[PDB]
Amino acid sequence: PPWQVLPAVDPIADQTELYDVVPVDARVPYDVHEVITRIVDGGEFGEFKAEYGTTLVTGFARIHGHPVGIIANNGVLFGESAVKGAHFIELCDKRKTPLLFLQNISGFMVGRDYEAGGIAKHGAKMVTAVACARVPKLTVVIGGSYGAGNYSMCGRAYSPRFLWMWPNARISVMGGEQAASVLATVRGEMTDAEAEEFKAPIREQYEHQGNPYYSTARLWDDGVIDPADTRTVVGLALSVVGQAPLEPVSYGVFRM
Amino acid sequence: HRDEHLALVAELRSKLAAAALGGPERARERHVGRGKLLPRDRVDGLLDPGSPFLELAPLAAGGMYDDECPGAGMIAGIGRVSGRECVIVANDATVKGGTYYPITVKKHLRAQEIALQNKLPCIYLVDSGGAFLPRQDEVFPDRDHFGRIFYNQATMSAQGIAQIAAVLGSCTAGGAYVPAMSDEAVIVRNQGTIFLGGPPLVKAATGEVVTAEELGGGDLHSKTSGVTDHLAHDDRDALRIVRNIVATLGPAEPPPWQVLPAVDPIADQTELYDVVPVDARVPYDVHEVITRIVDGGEFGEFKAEYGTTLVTGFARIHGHPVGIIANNGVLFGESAVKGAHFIELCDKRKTPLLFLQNISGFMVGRDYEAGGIAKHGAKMVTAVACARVPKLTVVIGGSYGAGNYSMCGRAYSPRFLWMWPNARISVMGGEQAASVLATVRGEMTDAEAEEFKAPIREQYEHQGNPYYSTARLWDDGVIDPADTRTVVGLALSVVGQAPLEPVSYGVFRM
Amino acid sequence: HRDEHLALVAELRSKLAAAALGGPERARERHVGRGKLLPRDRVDGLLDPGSPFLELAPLAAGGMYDDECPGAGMIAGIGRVSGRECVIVANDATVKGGTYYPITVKKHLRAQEIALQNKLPCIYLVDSGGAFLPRQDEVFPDRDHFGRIFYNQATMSAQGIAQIAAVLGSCTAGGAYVPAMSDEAVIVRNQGTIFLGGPPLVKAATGEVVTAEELGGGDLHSKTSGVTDHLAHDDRDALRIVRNIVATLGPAEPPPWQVLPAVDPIADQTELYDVVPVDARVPYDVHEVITRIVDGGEFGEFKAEYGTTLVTGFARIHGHPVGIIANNGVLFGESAVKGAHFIELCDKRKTPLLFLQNISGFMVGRDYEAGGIAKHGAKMVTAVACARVPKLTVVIGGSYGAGNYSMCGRAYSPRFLWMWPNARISVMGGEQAASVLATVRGEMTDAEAEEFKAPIREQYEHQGNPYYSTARLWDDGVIDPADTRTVVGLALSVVGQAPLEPVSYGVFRM
Amino acid sequence: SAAGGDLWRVPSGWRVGEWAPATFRLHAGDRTDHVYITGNPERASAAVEHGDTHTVSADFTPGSDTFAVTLDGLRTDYRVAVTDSQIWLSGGGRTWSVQKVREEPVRPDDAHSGDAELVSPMPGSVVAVGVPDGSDVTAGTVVVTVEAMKMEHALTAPVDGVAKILVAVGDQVKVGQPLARITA
Amino acid sequence: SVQKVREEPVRPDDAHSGDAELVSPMPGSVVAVGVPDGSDVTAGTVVVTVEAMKMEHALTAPVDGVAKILVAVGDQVKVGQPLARITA
Ligand SMILES: *C(=O)CCCC[C@@H]1SC[C@@H]2NC(=O)N[C@@H]21
Ligand SMILES: *C(=O)CCCC[C@@H]1SC[C@@H]2NC(=O)N[C@@H]21
Ligand SMILES: *C(=O)CCCC[C@@H]1SC[C@@H]2NC(=O)N[C@@H]21
Repeated sequence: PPWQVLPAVDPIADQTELYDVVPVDARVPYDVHEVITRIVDGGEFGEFKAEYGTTLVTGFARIHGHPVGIIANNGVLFGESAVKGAHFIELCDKRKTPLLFLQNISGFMVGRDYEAGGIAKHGAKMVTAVACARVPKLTVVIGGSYGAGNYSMCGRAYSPRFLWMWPNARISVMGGEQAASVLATVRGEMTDAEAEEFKAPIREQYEHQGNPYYSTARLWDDGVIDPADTRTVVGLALSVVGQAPLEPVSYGVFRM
Repeated sequence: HRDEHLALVAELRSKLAAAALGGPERARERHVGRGKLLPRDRVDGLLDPGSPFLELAPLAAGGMYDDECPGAGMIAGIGRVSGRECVIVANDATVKGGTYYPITVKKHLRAQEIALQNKLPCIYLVDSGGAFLPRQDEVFPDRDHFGRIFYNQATMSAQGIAQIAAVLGSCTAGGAYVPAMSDEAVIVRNQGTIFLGGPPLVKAATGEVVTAEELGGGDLHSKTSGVTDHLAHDDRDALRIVRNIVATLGPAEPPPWQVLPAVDPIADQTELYDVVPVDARVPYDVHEVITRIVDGGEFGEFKAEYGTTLVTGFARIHGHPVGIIANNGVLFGESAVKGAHFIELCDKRKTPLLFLQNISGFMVGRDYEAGGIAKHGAKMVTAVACARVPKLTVVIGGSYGAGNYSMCGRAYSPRFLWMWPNARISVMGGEQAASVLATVRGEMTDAEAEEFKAPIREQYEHQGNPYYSTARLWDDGVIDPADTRTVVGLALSVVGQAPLEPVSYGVFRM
Repeated sequence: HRDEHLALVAELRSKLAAAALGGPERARERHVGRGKLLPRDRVDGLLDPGSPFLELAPLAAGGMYDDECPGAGMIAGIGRVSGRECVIVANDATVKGGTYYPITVKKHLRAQEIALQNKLPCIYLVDSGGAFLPRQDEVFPDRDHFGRIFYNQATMSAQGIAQIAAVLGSCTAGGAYVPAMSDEAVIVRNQGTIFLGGPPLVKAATGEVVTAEELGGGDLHSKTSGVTDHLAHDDRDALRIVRNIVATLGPAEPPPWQVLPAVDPIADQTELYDVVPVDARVPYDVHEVITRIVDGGEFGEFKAEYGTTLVTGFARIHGHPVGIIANNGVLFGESAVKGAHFIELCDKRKTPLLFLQNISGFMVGRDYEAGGIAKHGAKMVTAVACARVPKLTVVIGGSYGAGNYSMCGRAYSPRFLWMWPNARISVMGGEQAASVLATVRGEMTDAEAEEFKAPIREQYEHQGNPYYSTARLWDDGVIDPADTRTVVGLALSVVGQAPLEPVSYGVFRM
Repeated sequence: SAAGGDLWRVPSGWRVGEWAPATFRLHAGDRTDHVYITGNPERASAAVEHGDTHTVSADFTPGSDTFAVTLDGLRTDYRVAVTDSQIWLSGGGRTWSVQKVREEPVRPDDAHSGDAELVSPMPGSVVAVGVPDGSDVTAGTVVVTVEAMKMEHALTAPVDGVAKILVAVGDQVKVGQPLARITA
Repeated sequence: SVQKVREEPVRPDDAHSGDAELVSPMPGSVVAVGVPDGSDVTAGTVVVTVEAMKMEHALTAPVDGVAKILVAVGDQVKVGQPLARITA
């Protein structure tokens, strides 16, 4: 490997505790630190910018002795979260540390003050960092994976060295409830019994196409995995991806 | 504003004329009476007919050493010799016998730094009486003291940057390594002398009496020791031989960027006297400068509506492409982000950068620090420090504090930096210093306030003055504003002669 | 000679103990009373348990600034943090509030130069009140003034040499780029404050009153601006976080050369006090030094019978291979030819070079200049300047004139240079200067000659003293002679961490 | 011994000036104190905080179950065992354990370290308040629920303390808006 | 006990192997002679002192033998000039 591998240290928890802390319903918020501290060696996690951009969690850990920079969604992406992610990816790139992306992303924060703040420019900086990073990237979709959030978190188009889904995950250009609400908003006023009849086909479409088995059937991912196997799968993959040499660091123009 | 600029340029040209004479007239008379060329005639006689000559720091050591060391006793600059731009360093033997003062060392090292960075052949016209012993601790032993001259000769020679010496007079102690470290060395018969220990030392150590011709004359070195490679009959024969040596070096590399035919500017360059206030407290639009110095007035501004206190855009000067970065007010966070992005564009397009400094500093206050203005400034500083393209800097106004760093001041190694005569450079402006210190001292009567502020203003005016700057080689010269376009045009042809490194940045603090 | 060395080392250790305390006791009391670690306890608390610490220039600015600035207000050096050697630079907030004097800048830049040349991570413990305004023209704007610190941070970051900051107190003006230019910055909650313009400037410019905690406190930067990456509860928590950051950098590169098991020297190193005269006028055989510092006393001398005033040969120190070059008298042409050949061998064998300087200069006289001693010297200087292996220099005696250049003085960038307490450094020896100037003034009575010579001797003794040298960073420290083996042993492990360039020489004047 | 003579790994505390004592903060029984050791295992000095200065010699063998200390000239041979965190020693007719412990922080906490603030993670509206204003609650207690983007962000008291509620059901709230303070 | 010993040299050293010639390290002048000519000497005995470059080079005999002195106080000497010879 181009990085240093240490002796692996057991995690502090039985990995089926992941069944307790992650809601199957993507509408229920939870703290993704509950996942991270369970999958990493010894529970040790050095968080970077812990107080800033707190809807994105970024930090250094080891998994089976391999160093990882974990990048995990913890809410909606803000501009602060995207500049945090880009800075952290630059650190991992120079330190030769492979990146682990834990996706549960609905998208970016919407509204006039966020577009005026240049949230698209900050997202573009994170997408540039992800696309140009020379270290290996691994992606686990642990929840939702929607729209430009997919692109900002190293979805399949960014050539993560592997990508896997948990069986609760969903993947589509929008969430089903977002698509149903936006189309009902374009329909305008209608009776609730008429609104539900309008929304049901949209929900059905996005549930059918977004389902993990629909994804894996088409090789959009390398497999649905049991959540409790995540630590093993990443550990196995970390031994694989160290076997290629690194290219030099090189980025496209960051839209400052 | 014209008359104030005219008065400043008249003062500049008077100082340049006084320094160009070198030593006292009796010293010039003794120099010519021994049948030598004057050091400036040696330089002019080396150049191709009518060549321009971009003199490095002609007013070095001005106001230092009781003004007894005009030009720091050295003539240095870039001229065309046998069809190539060469760095010429000539000891002015009329100034204190060519003694190296601390600034003479600094100027010699700066000339070698220009030669290394631009891959220019070095020609050393050696005629020096050695170190200024009362200040030998400033001439010797540190990293940037006299021994570094020879380290530079060696490492440039390792890169194939030709090192050529002509020994036109005395060459003693460590100075004997200037010819001996050269790839090819000329010595003038019956006045050039080289020795590691001269007659006074030979007498003090051994009691033997020798002349400087018996000990290490040109015949001895060219026939017997082999320390020298050509024996010249006189100074003009030495310069002829040096021209023949340079004719063997082959051509310079072509620029890494595309050069188009030069298009004339749309204005007489003395119009710059009309548009730039001498008083740095008076706002003006820096576009009035840019559109006058660029070819055809064509200037493609980047992010014109954003971060409007920094002006950034593409132009040509004498057909060379330039990315101009110019201050137009206080720096905001938006301005530094704009500058960093523009520098990334120039780096990828291989376009050299021109910085026009007139910077008071960054915007101050709680909402700006909360907005992370320091982080955006640091992104601009990272881009400036890491940029692989050549950088040129002209200080057209103020250059204060951290704004100096964001705008590629001397610490960032621009290939050249020049001052206009109205410029000022200090850790802060004099009025800012006086205001902040008065605010710390607290409430005082206006007649007491002026008495407190006057020494501070005097300090920052004395140290910030561009002649104080240039005397210490903080810049490569004070230039007439109307010459700016020519100075940059000459330099753009020089800086294209080095190949580019690959693009590489430090971590941007996003 | 033992008693004279013991007296000199007692003086050294007294000076080191006095400088190690930092500022006045009332300043230390006010520092600790605010719940801070003292700057030296910050450094010691950063290191791995019991780590050595190779302090850079502990007596910097000694005898300067009325001795108001002990250690130049900075602690700098190499220590082991999380299993790596790191350069630590810590502002001594007890010395004038950590104000940067001109030597403080020079020491900071030297620490960064060491980190760049040896690929060592940089840790900056930041707590500084800014520039010393009365000498701001020596702190700002030149190439090696304060703005160069950030140029060093950026370009080292481009090379992947980690730049880590912990903001433990004030951090103002351009100093705000020390955190903001670092790859990863820690700030202590309710202590660290970062701003490009502080409360006095905010008040003078806008009339707003702010505290340094509202303007740029640790909460603001860690939660809102993002200028900082970690929020620490106190100094110990900050040092813990820095250790965790360094633990992510991975290992150092293995040496280019083979390291064997270290073998003890055959002597107690205080035996060096017996064999080296303090009086440089007394000759001694430098083999008496070499065989005491090398592993097992094994020393394979190269050209032992030729050029015998220079000793050259292969040894090991702490298992590292080393090529020792040591003066043993006046340099002859044969000695410089021998040295150049030996350096070529070390370059091809990838063997570090150790220079033990005790050099008066070259041999003087007509037959030596006719023999080309200047070109043989130039060949040795070319080899020294162009050598690609690490060079270390210890000045164990005199270091005068061109002999300083042949023996890899400071101008040649040895990775480290240290002085013994008996050393002297000057453009010439004090007695040589007195003799040559007396010979030039001519015949004098013995009392008239002594009255003429006394001021010259006083000048060269005052300027050549090793504390005068170290106060100005001309060397990296005065060391106890008996520590020489350890210092070199520590440095040999540091300098192996950079990869070698290819072999490349300038033209040897053959 | 583990340093193997590698100068940078040997815990010598070497300095140009006065060497730094190798420093251990140790807890045993009811006593926590620093031990400062200078010298080398063959001949050292050790000083204890609130204690005396003693001559030390230490005879360590790699992988041995026995370790010998000559303390002020009294040689005692100890059975020793070590974990990640405790040193167990038996000798001289007694047996004990010692823990290596962290340094104390140089700055003690203000009582504000017992206090906390809850801030809205999203812009939205308060849909429930779970706790009466100014009441004692435990760190398990949901204090305020904000709805944003059809997600109920139920915010839990991070500490035991008196919870003061700053909002009413139906209030619109911004990102980072304080919704409650909880105090010791 | 058995010792592994280094191989014996293939030529025995000639009788001159114990002799030493003391040569001036510098050009200068003789300022003292430390032993009477033709005496026995013991190693570390100062035999001749040359002053050169305002330094005194006191040359010891490296070996015991008959020390023969080749110069007188006040003689100027070149580099490498034999000043004394010690015969085993
Ligand atoms: C309700 O059905 C609308 C949900 C979708 C809007 C929210 S806004 C913030 C997130 N970013 C995005 O694109 N969708 C999410
Ligand atoms: C009067 O001189 C008040 C000081 C004005 C200084 C201005 S404020 C904004 C810039 N930042 C700085 O340091 N100087 C400039
Ligand atoms: C008396 O001081 C004469 C000088 C003696 C010391 C010498 S001579 C030869 C060396 N070369 C030099 O320049 N100084 C040294």
